[PDB]
Amino acid sequence: DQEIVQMIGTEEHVMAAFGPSLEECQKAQIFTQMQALKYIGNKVRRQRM
Amino acid sequence: DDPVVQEIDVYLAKSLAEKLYLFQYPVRPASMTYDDIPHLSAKIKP
Amino acid sequence: IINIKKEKRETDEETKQILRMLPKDVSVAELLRELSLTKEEELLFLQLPDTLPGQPPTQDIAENACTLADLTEGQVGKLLIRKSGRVQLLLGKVTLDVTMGTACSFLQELVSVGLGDSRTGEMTVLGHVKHKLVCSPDFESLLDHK
Amino acid sequence: MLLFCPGCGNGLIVEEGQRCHRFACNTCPYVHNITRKVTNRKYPKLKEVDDVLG
Ligand SMILES: [Zn+2]
Repeated sequence: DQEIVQMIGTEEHVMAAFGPSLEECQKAQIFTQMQALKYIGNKVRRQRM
Repeated sequence: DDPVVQEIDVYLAKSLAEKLYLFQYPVRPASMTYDDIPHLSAKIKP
Repeated sequence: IINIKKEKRETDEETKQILRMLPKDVSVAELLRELSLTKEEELLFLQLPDTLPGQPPTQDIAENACTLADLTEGQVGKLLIRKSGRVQLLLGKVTLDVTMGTACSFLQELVSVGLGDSRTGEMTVLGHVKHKLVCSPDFESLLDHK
Repeated sequence: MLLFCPGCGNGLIVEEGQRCHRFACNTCPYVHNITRKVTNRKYPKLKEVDDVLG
């Protein structure tokens, strides 16, 4: 998450605005690439079989 | 604007041309280093 | 509490969130304080252009790219510091200019990974990298020359 | 403020241990006990005293 915040910006208002997104991400158990890819695939619908 | 001072020479070395790697930690500030952290192993591929 | 493992602030230049109680430099003043103010050696990381103003010496060619892997050892160029802050690199007939790169604040360790044996090798931490330089061709002079 | 673990870089939350309140990460056993007071002011913009028009 530190790398993500550094990529977004280091300004105080930037971190204050991006805080809720980090909190919502930490609410779920998504912490690795595999978990995030599985969560995304769960939100994927087949192009009609 | 003439080169008044600091006429530094530039040399070239080929001893570690194939053995020099650059490791940068994007999440570790330069203040804290891994000098005191005991390392155990390093896996690598040529 | 341990003093070398405190929490780090988001700003890498201002990680000192809790205490026990930077102006943008220039290459000329950088080298001046590196040599006049102190005598300790420093490890730098400069970015050279894709093609150097030379020819691969007996490298079996074509006007291809000429990098440091083709040049030999010895003196290859001089570093000139002119007035008003000009920092040039005379690499022969042409002269490039050296500017300060992106001011990195994260840890950069220059190490030597030497595979002496096909089964066991040695990793040698040579030092730490703090400043980054950028060398660029002085295109204005190359254009007004011919 | 927003704090991150030096170990893995994930966000640190504030919890209560067995002795004192501490910052902790949800993906590593890294913790950090609080010794002195820690504050994070924001200084919100004051409702400027509007003036009468006309
Ligand atoms: Zn952590």
